[PDB]
Amino acid sequence: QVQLVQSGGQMKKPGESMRISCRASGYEFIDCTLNWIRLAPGKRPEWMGWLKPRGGAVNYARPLQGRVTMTRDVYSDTAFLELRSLTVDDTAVYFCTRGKNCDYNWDFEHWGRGTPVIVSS
Amino acid sequence: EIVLTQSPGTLSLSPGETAIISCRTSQYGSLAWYQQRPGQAPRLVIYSGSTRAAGIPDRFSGSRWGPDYNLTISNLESGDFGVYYCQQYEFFGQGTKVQVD
Amino acid sequence: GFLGAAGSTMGAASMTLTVQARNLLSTVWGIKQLQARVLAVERYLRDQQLLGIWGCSGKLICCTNVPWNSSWSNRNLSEIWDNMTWLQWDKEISNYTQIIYGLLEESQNQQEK
Amino acid sequence: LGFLGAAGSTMGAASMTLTVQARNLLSGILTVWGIKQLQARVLAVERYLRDQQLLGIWGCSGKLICCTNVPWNSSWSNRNLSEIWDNMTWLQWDKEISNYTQIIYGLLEESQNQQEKNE
Amino acid sequence: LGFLGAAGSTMGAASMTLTVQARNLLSGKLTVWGIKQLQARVLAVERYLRDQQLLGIWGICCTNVPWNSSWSNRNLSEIWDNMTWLQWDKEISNYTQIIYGLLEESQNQQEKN
Amino acid sequence: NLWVTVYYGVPVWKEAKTTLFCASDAKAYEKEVHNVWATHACVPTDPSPQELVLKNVTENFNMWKNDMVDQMHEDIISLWDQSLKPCVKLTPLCVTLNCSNARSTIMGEMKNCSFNTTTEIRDKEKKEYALFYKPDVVPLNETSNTSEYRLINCNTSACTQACPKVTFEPIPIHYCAPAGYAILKCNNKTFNGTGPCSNVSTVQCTHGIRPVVSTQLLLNGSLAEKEIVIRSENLTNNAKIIIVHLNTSVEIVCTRPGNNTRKSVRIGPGQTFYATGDIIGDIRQAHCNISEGQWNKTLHEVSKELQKHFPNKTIKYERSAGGDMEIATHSFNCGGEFFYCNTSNLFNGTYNGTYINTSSTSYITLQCRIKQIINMWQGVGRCMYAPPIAGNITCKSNITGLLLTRDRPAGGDMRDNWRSELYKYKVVKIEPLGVAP
Amino acid sequence: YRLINCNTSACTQACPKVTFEPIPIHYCAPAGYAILKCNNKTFNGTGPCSNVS
Amino acid sequence: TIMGEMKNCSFNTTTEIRDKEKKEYALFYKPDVVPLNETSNTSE
Repeated sequence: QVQLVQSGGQMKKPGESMRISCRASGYEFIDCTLNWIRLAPGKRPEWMGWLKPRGGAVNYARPLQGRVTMTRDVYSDTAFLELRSLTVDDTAVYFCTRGKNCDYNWDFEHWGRGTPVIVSS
Repeated sequence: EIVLTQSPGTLSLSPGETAIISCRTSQYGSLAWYQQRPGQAPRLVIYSGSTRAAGIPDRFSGSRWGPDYNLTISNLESGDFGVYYCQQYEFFGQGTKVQVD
Repeated sequence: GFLGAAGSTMGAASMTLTVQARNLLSTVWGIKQLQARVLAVERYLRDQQLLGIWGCSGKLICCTNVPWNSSWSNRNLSEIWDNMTWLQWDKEISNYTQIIYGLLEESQNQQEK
Repeated sequence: LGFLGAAGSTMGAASMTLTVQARNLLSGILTVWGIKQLQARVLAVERYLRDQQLLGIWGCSGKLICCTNVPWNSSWSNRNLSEIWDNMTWLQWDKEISNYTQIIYGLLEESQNQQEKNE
Repeated sequence: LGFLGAAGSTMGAASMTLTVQARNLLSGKLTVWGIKQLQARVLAVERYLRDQQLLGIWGICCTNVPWNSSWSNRNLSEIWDNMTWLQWDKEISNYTQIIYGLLEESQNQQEKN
Repeated sequence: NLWVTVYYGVPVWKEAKTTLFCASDAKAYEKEVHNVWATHACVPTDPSPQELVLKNVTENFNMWKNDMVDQMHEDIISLWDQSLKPCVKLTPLCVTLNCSNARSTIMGEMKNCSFNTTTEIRDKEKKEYALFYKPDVVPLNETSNTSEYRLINCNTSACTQACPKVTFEPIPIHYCAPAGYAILKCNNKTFNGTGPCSNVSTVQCTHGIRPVVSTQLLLNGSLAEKEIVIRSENLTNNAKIIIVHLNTSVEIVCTRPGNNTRKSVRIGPGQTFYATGDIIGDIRQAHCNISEGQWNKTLHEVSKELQKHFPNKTIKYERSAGGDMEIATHSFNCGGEFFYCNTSNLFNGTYNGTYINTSSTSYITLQCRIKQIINMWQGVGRCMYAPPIAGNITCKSNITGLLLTRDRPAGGDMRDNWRSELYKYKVVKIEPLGVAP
Repeated sequence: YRLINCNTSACTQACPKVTFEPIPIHYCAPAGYAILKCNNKTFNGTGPCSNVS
Repeated sequence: TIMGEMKNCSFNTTTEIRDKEKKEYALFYKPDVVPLNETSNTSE
């Protein structure tokens, strides 16, 4: 069964490096494009990350230039999200996701366990 | 720039009612809808403006051609409470929630 | 040139049917030509076979003993003769397709009684 | 499969089911193991081509019946019309004439050439 | 092999035996070596199909193309009695594409009907 | 009341899909002299002269939904794989290497390596003295001293040598319809990627597209005949690829100095490795020359073309997004050896002073890098090795198209890069029977 | 000493059941082709032949 | 009764580096393995 498994969250100090890993369980990871989004209480949720894992194509949203990075390891079938210079506003649940079909690269089908990010201000 | 204004912000309805949520776009595209229960992963509900997604009953329906899209949820089951998000491929809005009256 | 007939109505095309039939006939990596050759030969053989089954081989057009019905088409002589480009008529009759297939077998057999 | 229905019947019933048998005879519906289908396709196509060719050599294509111009000998089968037409079933008659197979194969290339002395 | 006997004879005797040539013309794990028998059979079948196709497009056969004497002025008796097939075949072979063509038009003039 | 008939030879169409087969010229054993991509099995000679314009032929085209490009890609990858099938396997090389930098900006890039190897006698060992590029060697665990290295591949997969005579630049190869099929070519110059086409022509066989290989740019291609052309699935669907097809070419030349020399290295009975033996010259690393500020002019035209389709969001340009090295850098295989170049200088600058300005000053330079080991087709695990070539290697090419995303140069797909060429064409089959009054 | 081959190339063994003397093997024309045999015993390597079978 | 059927085996094996060696700790069923000549100790 296709499934997205998320690692544990992080409860670290602001102004720190933050890292998350998500594995596409039970699927050919190389072929389909994953994505990252944010969900928080009462927040206009936001699109974070792109990853076409075959060639490792990447692009970033407007607020995330430079700060946000991710990469992939095809052998591990795991996408590694990593944020630089953590801040209080980054507090949100993060989902590694997928679209209904691997034809268009958008995220409205699959969702992980929602590993949370908490900023110990 | 919110180019998807869900309205009304929230609805307080008893079980079995028919909930209606409007979403207004201004750019050509696909209006799908999300739903997540409190503390649970989201699920696709409506796709392509009117079509139900997989595993979604006939309770949910949608429309229309034009800039305004009207989600409808007949026979409100309490499990369908929680937040919703109007969405299409490159667009989703602020989100709206349904609760007990 | 037969594609030139595609870009014209029925009457002009009627004088150029033969050339289409003429052209219709003809590193393990390179072995894939055999499939194309076999399938083209099979399509041609299906054509000749089915021409046989109408009792209408040799002749390109044949007086074959089934009638027409207004349900399959009501549009008249003049429209189909002059104005009508081939693909549109082919699509219109293709709405029927299999029903406008069938019966000529027993008509071949009627003349074969 | 209806053409085999005539195999289970006498001559007259098979007289109309000739075409349905003819239709299906031509075609039907790491792993390099599967290309033997091409052998089968080639062999079936060759058998069909042999049939059409041989029909050509009688000068009797298009038709399934043709007024071929040769003697007949009772030595091959002396039995009367009614038995061979009414009571008979195809496999038995085919077996009976099969004894004379090459005794009922041969000439009619020359018969075609005979009426082709003026064609 | 009898048809080659007609090859060693003039037009008259060979006219009696053209059919035998047509009869013979059709047919007669680790070792993937021998697979090219298949494509050889395919090519032979394609040659036969080309023969039948050309026969079809023409509609022995009372056809209607004329014959300019420039291609050959030699009289009736020569190309019945004296003439061995290879010589006359070579003689007309000089005009090959000059004498390939209008049988399709001979079909077309009767396709006017 | 008018009664039934059968046409034969009806000129109509059905949008069928089938396996195309190509035609290509050939002159010798390796498809003209040497081969990678060509295949004489696709027969000579060019049957493209069969062409015809057709009246009133309105037909739809869709390059995004084209399928024969996929079959052609399958053909290329299968051919490339079976070409490398007989070549040597470099498994024995993966032994510990005691290494250092060069002997004496500069080719300190080179890592000198010495290692043990077996002779033709299976039980006898000898030392070696070899040179390798830095990115093609991984140091062992840093708990041990970093002087020890290994080949990158053997932690994951095997290796294979590239045969010497199997080396070839892309040939123009024509894709030809089989019997019963035909190729429809749209001729309207303003083709919008998909839709009806009115000046449609038909050919027995199509243009001789070259199987060119390059990342982030299209080079040695066929220019457009209108002005610079834009094609996209849907522009407002921002996160999808946009392709740009140039109407005028731009020249790029790539070189590395030095009379570099290779040496064969016997490794077991019946095969030899080709290590780089020495570098002889100033050997300033792999700089490439761009045709002066003609790029400065061309970006103006591209910006205007983009601005035509969209409201006034001011157009500008940016470095590669990042990701893997092959996506980070423009790549190509002109000299046999593979080249990679940081394309930051191409996309820097935003303002009209260098985007509505034109002049000819001096060739723009790109920092570049050389590599041997490569997973050829965009990371798929055909891990193979290319040998070095003698010195004074040089290349020349004409740039013809670009790849972009929407709201940066894109990475792209080589299948997509060829699909950018095959938009002209479409496949169809014949249906020769019908009826009338 | 050493084996001669390994300075130049590899080696292979001959399988035991793969052993065979020259068999008379015929060569047959495919359909549409024919084989022409000259019978003149004085054949001079090339030229016309009269008793062709 | 119990997995005395199973035999614990330890052995030398090569790493990805062709010349280096490491020991292992593996399990195999009895019928899938055979002891060497009994003149040597049967533990091998």
